[PDB]
Amino acid sequence: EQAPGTAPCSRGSSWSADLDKCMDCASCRARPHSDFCLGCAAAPPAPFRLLWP
Repeated sequence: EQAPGTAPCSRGSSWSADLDKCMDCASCRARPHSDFCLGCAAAPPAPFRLLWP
């Protein structure tokens, strides 16, 4: 129960099937090791068509 953060899925966040549990996105900005990260990463949104980096 007690943990530095971890909220009950509120505003954004991402679900996790690996262990059936929700988890915010404030714990995967460098260390990719969680199912909930797959939902947050990969940029959910997208431009109109495409851009030229």
